Amino acid sequence: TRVFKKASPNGKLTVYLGKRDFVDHIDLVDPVDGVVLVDPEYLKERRVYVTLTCAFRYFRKDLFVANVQSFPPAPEDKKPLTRLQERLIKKLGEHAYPFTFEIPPNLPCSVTLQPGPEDTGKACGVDYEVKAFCAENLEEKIHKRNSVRLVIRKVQYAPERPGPQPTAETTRQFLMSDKPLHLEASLDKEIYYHGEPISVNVHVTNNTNKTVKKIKISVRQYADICLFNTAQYKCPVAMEEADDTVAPSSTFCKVYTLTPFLANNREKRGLALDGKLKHEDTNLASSTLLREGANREILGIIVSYKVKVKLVVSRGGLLGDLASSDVAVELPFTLMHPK
Amino acid sequence: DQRNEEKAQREANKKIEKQLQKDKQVYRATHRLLLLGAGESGKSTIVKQFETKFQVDKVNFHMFDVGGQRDERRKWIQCFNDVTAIIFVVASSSYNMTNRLQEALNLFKSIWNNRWLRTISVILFLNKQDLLAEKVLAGKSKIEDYFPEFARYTTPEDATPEPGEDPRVTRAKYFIRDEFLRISTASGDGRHYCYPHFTCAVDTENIRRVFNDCRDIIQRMHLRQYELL
Amino acid sequence: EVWVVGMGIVMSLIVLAIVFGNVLVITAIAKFERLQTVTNYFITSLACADLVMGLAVVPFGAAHILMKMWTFGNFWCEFWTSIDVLCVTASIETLCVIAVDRYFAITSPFKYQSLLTKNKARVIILMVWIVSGLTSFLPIQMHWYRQEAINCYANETCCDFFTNQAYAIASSIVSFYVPLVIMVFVYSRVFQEAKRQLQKIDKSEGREHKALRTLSVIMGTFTLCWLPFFIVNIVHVIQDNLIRKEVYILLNWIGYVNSGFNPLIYCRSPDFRIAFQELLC
Amino acid sequence: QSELDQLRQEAEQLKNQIRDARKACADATLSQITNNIDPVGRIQMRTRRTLRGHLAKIYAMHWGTDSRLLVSASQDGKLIIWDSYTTNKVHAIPLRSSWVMTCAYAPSGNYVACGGLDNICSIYNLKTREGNVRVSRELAGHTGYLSCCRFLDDNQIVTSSGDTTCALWDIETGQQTTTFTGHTGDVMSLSLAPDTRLFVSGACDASAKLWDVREGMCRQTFTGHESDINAICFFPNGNAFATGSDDATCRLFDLRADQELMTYSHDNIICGITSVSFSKSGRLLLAGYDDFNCNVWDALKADRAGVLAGHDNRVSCLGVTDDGMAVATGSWDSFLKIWN
Amino acid sequence: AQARKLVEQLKMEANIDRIKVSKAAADLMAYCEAHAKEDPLLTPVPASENPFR
Ligand SMILES: COC(=O)N[C@H](C(=O)N[C@@H](Cc1ccccc1)[C@@H](O)CN(Cc1ccc(-c2ccccn2)cc1)NC(=O)[C@@H](NC(=O)OC)C(C)(C)C)C(C)(C)C
Ligand SMILES: Cc1ccccc1CC(C)(C)NC[C@H](O)c1ccc(O)c2c1OCC(=O)N2
Repeated sequence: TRVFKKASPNGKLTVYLGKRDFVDHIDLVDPVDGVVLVDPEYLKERRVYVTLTCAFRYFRKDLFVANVQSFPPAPEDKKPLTRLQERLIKKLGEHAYPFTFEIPPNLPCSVTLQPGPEDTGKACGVDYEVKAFCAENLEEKIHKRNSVRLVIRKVQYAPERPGPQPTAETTRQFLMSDKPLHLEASLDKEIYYHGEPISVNVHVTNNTNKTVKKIKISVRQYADICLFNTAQYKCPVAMEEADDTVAPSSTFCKVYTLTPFLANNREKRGLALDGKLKHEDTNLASSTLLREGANREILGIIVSYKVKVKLVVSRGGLLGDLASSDVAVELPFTLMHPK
Repeated sequence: DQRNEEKAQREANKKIEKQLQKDKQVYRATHRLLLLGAGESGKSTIVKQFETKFQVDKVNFHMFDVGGQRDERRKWIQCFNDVTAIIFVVASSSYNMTNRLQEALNLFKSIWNNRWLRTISVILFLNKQDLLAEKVLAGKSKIEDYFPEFARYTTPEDATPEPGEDPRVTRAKYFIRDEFLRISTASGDGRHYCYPHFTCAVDTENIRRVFNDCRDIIQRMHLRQYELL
Repeated sequence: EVWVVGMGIVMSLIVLAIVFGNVLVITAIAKFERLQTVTNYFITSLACADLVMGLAVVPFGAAHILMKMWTFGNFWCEFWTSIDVLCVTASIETLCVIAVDRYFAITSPFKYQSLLTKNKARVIILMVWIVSGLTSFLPIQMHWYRQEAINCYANETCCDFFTNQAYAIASSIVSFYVPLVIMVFVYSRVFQEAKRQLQKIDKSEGREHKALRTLSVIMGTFTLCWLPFFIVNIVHVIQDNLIRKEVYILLNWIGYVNSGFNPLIYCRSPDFRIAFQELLC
Repeated sequence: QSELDQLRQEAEQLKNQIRDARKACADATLSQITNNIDPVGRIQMRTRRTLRGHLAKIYAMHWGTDSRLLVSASQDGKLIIWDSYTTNKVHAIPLRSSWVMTCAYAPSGNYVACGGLDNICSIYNLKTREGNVRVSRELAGHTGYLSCCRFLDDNQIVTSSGDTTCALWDIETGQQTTTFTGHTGDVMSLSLAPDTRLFVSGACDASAKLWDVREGMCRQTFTGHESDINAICFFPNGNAFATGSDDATCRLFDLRADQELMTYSHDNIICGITSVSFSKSGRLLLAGYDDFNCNVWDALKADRAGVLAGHDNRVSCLGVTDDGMAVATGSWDSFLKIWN
Repeated sequence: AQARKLVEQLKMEANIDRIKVSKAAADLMAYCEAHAKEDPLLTPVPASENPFR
């Protein structure tokens, strides 16, 4: 139960809503259902309209805004009284007039970019506001007192599909991969939960005619974020070193465990985070489902993850050594909360 | 008796094998083609100048118009991957309208990004260039504002010294071609490429152009196979 | 001393390497049906040519070097020399054939598929192999290749390659220099075509680099392996007292390594490599 | 808008009734009835015959009722009737249209049909007068490309199309006697029944629909998939059928219960399904895949009895002899593999 | 008018007399395991008389 009421100022126009964590599993989303309570003792505007906005920030380059008129019955729609609303009408009394926002797939998950120190006054990212107002006209400026917002979030959880085992292999490169020299790095699964370590196994052969130095396992965050046109970002999440022991004709088969955690990437600028209601200490950003794997078209924030395996050669002379002599592979994965 | 039956069956096997080796010999020398479009996009004179067998420079080609193209194009895409090219017609005078140019771009992206078509190179053909010139000469419609992406792609530095042109027309043509070029370079497979080309109602030259582009496709596939590229 | 034992291990390593590489590529070809291709026929012929030598030439030559007293006999000396010449000539000529096949696949793209079919490929391979046979086993086994060695050939211990000038020149130009010229022209043409294609790509979708890094492996490993040997042959045949037997043998052996390298040169493609990895277990 | 809203309300009510009927069959699942059955012996079928006679890729095939002669259609314009015993050819038929997506073998072994993008379901008369097999009576065709066609008998045939409508033909007159409409997207495949009186058809609408060939009433719609249904084959008892989907699922439905019995997956497979078939008892529910492999699923354990290999491309067809003696796999590599 | 045909289609399937899944599954499993001592796809090589090998 425990409906979340806001009690808009001047003692008027209280609004009630259910869960504030609306879920988008893969596609489709719970409608934003609830009841707004408006006492009809003034009727100065004779029109109360509640809106939902997907505004983007750091102002307010909005994404999708919808409006609902509710003081009149609005006979065009016949949305059934929800399971919460059936009792909410009885609880609130006579003046309980319902509202519902059925949102199609329009905007991505509410992911807030990490503010910088001395560079934070408000939230910066994607969020929903759900404003409510009582105005006779359509777009007059209400503000003042009888205007109420309620930050709600859309989040995605782990699907019931572990997925295949990510694999990759590189074989040759400039004046570095020459005699047989291949990497057979793989992964365990595709779905991981936050705070749980991820393990990677290596199968380098080093049949080459030149030695190779220590590897460097790292985790990348491919945060495809932009509003005006498009852009792309890539910032580190976690990394680990290794040992300088690989000799020619030696198949190293070490395994490494990396735990992506937020205790260290506190000062990283541009590191995406999960939705913050009010400047709270949240977790790392969860990877989103990229347009149900069928469209690959976006209009907001995309967060994706991929590990990297780098190998050093430590070239030793003038025989065409000083060039691009690094071999690397990338393995994607989806890091999500479970439910 | 049973040995006689087996001998007769073997003779039949040999006869069909020979009659099928002949078919293989004639089939390997013929390269398939996909003639595409967007309905009234302008695949009208190209299909004649749904089998369209024609041989140019002693090598035979045949394009297969899809027919109707109701919906769910990927249903019949799965068969047209043994072809060598996809002659995909584009309307280039439908900038104003629906936004048929935008729909053509979307369907081109769909054709490009199919997994079963992620090897087959598509050849473009921006038709109604004469109609495009007629539309842009008066410019009652905004040149490209209906496609508001035109805000910085003014001079791609690609010279177009063609006589009897107009600078606005050339800028619009460059934008329209780049509209598909961006989608082409978005996927760097390295096996399938793009061949944006200009056409007209009176072309009288694509019989050579499709041949040259098919030759380039074959050479590029062979070069990719041999690691020379 | 240590020189003999040091050579005894490296010769064994090189013979096992070449044999294993060639047999691995032959089994990779034989296993998967998808590995049967018109150019894969030439690759298989080259693998067989470079493989037969691995078991029937390299061990016997290593035995001769380790103990320079050919006890196998005066007839098996001749037979071993014959198969030596046959295997190396077949390897070089099959390199030339694969090169000219890749040249036809670029200069004549619309004609390649119906010009080089299975029957034509088999005829070409048989014709190359029979040419190699006609200059390796007819002369050596019928003694058209021959003063200082008159006593040696009569002496049933020494198997020293004393070829007369006529056979030396004929075998050199037949086996190496003519295929070298053909392959040079072929790869000049394909390099020009690759440059033109790169220029077209740069002109159209632009918003030496790659041809060199493959042309070098394909046209320079074979050169650095064989060309010094096949020029020292002319040097030691035209005028004596120029090169010595030991240096002659060293150049021969550094030429022997291309037949073990060439599975890696001509089979580092993902389509065959998938099958190769499938053979791991 | 009153009529549309009323129609939507009645549609919602009917959907509620349908889901109530489907969920009322909850006395068990196939997990209480999963025990007391011995796990199937590890099925590693070995390729007995490799039919290598085709030039282009292969789409469909159908074993004759004699369990000997199997037909196969290619995009090289060839429709070859093989002899599975002696791996030879019996008849190779040139096609008027190069592209074909279906073929069939008559129950009496007298006719063979085909069809593809040409909107034409050509019927061939094998028992000719004195010579090569002739095109008997090219059926008029629908408004969309034909996807699958199977024989009711020598005189009646039922065809599927991408025009969202399947139809039951009449070869004697060449004109449709009845047409089955009601789908949303393109119909991908159909499958007849042992009683040869009902047939279903899975379409792009991700909904397998049972059809009655008497008057054409879609008696029950067997929805439950998230991706388009690629192939369907009836259970040998004429009482169930498994539908493959692009979502890597092979859900089995029951006509009497009218809901899903299983969903087949392995949490590793990501490719979709291309073809489905059953053994004689239906215990070895077969399934091709887009990843060049075929997995043999038990009809009760949902755990694969074995995995197939060979074809280095999508295995676009799958069949089992009427006697169940062996299965045949075809793919896009122009090679037909017979798995005993 | 499409919904008018959809309601007619759903009406035909709205009068079904379906059976519970317990009886259906029991009948399916029992029947199709009873007539299962023929399948040579399972229980491979019934005898030397395997026609393909
Ligand atoms: C997949 O790699 C190979 O198969 N390459 C090996 C390889 O090239 N290994 C050596 C060089 C070599 C070549 C021929 C005989 C013996 C040794 C490499 O350790 C040195 N090489 C350095 C190198 C540079 C030039 C040359 C060269 C110069 C003149 C004529 C021929 N080759 C040879 C070796 N390194 C390179 O990284 C590049 N090699 C190369 O040829 O670079 C253009 C690659 C990569 C492009 C192959 C072998 C053919 C030998 C197996
Ligand atoms: C027997 C011995 C003694 C010392 C050192 C080496 C050897 C072994 C030999 C010389 C037989 N290898 C043959 C050599 O690979 C070779 C290859 C291709 C050719 O066309 C020729 C050729 O020999 C010269 C020639 O006239 N033509």
